[PDB]
Amino acid sequence: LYPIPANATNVPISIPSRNWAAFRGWAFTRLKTKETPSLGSGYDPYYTYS
Amino acid sequence: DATDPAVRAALQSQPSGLNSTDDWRQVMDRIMSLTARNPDAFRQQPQANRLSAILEAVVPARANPTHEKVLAIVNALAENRAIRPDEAGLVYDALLQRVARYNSGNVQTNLDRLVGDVREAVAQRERAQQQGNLGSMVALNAFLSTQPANVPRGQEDYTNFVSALRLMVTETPQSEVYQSGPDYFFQTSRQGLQTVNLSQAFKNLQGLWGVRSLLTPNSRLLLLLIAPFTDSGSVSRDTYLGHLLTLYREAIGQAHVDEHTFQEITSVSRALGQEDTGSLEATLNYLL
Amino acid sequence: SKEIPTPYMWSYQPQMGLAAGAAQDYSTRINYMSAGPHMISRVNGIRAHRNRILLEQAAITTTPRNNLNPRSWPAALVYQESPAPTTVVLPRDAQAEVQMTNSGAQLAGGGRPSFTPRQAILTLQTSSSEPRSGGIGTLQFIEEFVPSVYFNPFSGPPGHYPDQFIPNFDAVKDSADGYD
Amino acid sequence: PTHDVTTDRSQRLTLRFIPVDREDTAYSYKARFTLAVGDNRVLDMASTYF
Amino acid sequence: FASLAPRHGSRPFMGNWQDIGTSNMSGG
Repeated sequence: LYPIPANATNVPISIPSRNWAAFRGWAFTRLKTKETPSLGSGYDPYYTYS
Repeated sequence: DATDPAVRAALQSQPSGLNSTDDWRQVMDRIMSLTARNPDAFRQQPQANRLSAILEAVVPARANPTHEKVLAIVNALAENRAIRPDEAGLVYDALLQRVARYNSGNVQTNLDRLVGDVREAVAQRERAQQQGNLGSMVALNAFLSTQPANVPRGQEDYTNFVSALRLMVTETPQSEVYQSGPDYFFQTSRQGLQTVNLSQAFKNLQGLWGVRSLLTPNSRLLLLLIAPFTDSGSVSRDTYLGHLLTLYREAIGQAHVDEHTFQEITSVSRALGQEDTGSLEATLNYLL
Repeated sequence: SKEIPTPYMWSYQPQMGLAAGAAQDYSTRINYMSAGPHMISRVNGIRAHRNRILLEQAAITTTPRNNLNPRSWPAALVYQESPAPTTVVLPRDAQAEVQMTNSGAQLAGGGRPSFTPRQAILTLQTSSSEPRSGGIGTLQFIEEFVPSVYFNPFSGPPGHYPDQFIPNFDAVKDSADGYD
Repeated sequence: PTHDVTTDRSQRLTLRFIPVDREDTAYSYKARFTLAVGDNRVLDMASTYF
Repeated sequence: FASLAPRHGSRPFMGNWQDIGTSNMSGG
């Protein structure tokens, strides 16, 4: 999940360096930070959305 | 001569032309017109250039060798890695200051003895690099003092293995042995990979010399490096270490002819017309 | 880790044509922290069977060289384009058209003339004037720079380590580069 | 020892790190930082603090 | 690594070999 600021247009991401062995492809969709909770947290106090 | 600290000191202190002090005979051959190529090139100079060379010839000017004697010493300290190349101007003024405080007829003779001493010491180090033996023989024989000279079984395989072990460090000038804590090691080259662990390998091969899934992969790395320095009669045929040393000699010889086969197949796959991605993968799967 | 290490996989730089620097193959590692001795021993035999392939692939394919990742590959060791010579069939006879035109004939359009049986053929060298040296391409980065299986890592005295794994290291400076 | 211990290049001792994104609950707050370690620098995390 | 060590006299002031790791726990 890469954060996009408000009214932001250009989103650069950068994997540092990596063996890409048995790589299959990409698939991407923009989400919302309000609608998406934390990545691996047991609880999200900043998540006022249901 | 490019690595000679007094030839390099002549290229940094002596003039690049023909003065009448360092090159008195070569300029008297030109003043007196007895030169083979262009004898009359001295008559065609103005009196400011022609009479000023005659005066420096019939009564030559003295000079200081002290800046040339010290610069031959500094450029040998910077070559045998005794100082850094950044410290080459720091220790040059430090040595010129010392031979100025303590200048004597003894010291200028002693600098003349020491610029012949550093010509030898630069050449002695560069011979010792291309031989590549003195740092390794004193540390492999120091290793073999620790290992016992009498294994219970297969002493004939053991004393020819450790004699072939002395053959790697002798017939490869880049290879070295050393110590780092308890164990000793063996790099096949300076700043290269394939570092075997001698104290771990000989505590693994001990108990396998007469046996006729159980080898640590650095012992097998040792049996790969020792393989071109081992004859068929140096070890046995039925012994499991001797059976592998013949098997690793065939693996080196097959990888030496799969190297030449690779350079043939990929050369005739470009001209015939193939995918350059798949020409390089189907060749290895044919060779591996 | 020392007996069966993880291979240093090389990073390419397509601009300079050299290898950037090798880091270990952390991204293709296999997770046996939930396995037992019936399967940890089987995965460690696959880590070691892979390292035997990479030493076998480097003995076949990698050019034997002293300095690992050199900074200027020689012209004899770089794959170079050697095409066939270009055969040019020259269209017109030059001195046979300056005699038709001086005689009063207007030539227009275009053997190839009906007034000249002569035909000139020119053969030209297609390849470069000088052989290229300095940087290898993508396909020669694949052949060389097989991932380095570095057994018993960093066991030597300093200066005898692979510093050319590091992406900051100049070989002809023997120092790591900085921001200026 | 002279060389090979301390650099002779322009390198800072202490860095200052502005929070990238701060979020507040009524009972807690969250501070995201970029702990950027430059080239040829080691950082013992005992020397780090808020 | 004697160029990184301080020189007490002309010998490098090295540490011990086995003093590299920690081993302390809550009573063990």
